[PDB]
Amino acid sequence: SMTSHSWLCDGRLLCLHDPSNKNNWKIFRECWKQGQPVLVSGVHKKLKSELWKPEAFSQEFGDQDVDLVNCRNCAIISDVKVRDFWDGFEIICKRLRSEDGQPMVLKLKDWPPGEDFRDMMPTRFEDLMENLPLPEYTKRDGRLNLASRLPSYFVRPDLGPKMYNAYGLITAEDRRVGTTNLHLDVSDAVNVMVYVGIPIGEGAHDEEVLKTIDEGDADEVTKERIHDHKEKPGALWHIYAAKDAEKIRELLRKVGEEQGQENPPDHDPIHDQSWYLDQTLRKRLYEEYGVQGWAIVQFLGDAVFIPAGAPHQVHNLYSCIKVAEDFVSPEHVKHCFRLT
Ligand SMILES: [Cl-]
Ligand SMILES: [Cl-]
Ligand SMILES: [Cl-]
Ligand SMILES: [Cl-]
Ligand SMILES: [Mn+2]
Repeated sequence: SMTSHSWLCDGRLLCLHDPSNKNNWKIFRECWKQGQPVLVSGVHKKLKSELWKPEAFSQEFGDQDVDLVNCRNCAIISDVKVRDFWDGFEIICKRLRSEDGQPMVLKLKDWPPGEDFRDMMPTRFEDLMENLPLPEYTKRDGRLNLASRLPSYFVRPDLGPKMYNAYGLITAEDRRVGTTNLHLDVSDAVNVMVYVGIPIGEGAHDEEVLKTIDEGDADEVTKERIHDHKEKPGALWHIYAAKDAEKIRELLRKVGEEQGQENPPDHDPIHDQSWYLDQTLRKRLYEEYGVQGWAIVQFLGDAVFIPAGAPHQVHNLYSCIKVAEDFVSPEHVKHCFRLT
């Protein structure tokens, strides 16, 4: 049966099933006020699928100059063509190689650059913005988005959306690496998975993905979306409540010291965006500091809602295209205020 919603993370995460249900706000706002993330499924069924393919981005924009990041060692690959990234998105035989002769796991940095998405891709802009869930919160002029209504005493988000494009992590060693390291944002955000590319050449890579989800602490209902419904999993997230951010900073200062980093007692390991919490570190956070988070698998067409102030990290299972929009809900406006 069609149903309005269900629960993940053993009841701790709301999952809305109909992205355009006009009554979603009633269920959403109860969870959102408590500082929780929310998942909305099915957004891919609302979009023009031909606008979100890697081959179309390579054909239309392939001659632009860009920088990449090597996800395994954070090395910057400077001033290459964006087709050099797109043409290896799914075909492993076409990826840029490290010295060891292995194909690299790459992230496309700051593309489209700054606030230029709308100018560069006006048809993609319209398709996304007209189909975002919880539109009173998420549209630029929504009634419950305070972004355009606040004075300079508040940090306001840039004009969006922002595209996040990166290959999937592959090996057992890659299990400890982030696509996006642990960080927090002073605005709210909605992050939509618009394409998942499952490769070929080294295709048969299905089983290290299951051990990553299992060891990542994914709940039993989330494991059923793979095995029972054959949906395409894109990325494993860990999200922590904003109230737990200082306890996470205490753990990371202790670990940085144990690893011989030489840091002042007040430095901010979350703002530095230098850490990925692997299975060892997530268990230490729980046991030693009493902090529990949310382990979320984002499938094709899932929209993840990330509360302002909430520390979060992302680990791509397969090659992903994500598009995100920032907003300022009244529930979380305290996180962007510049005083006390
Ligand atoms: Cl809060
Ligand atoms: Cl476009
Ligand atoms: Cl709404
Ligand atoms: Cl990062
Ligand atoms: Mn973020």
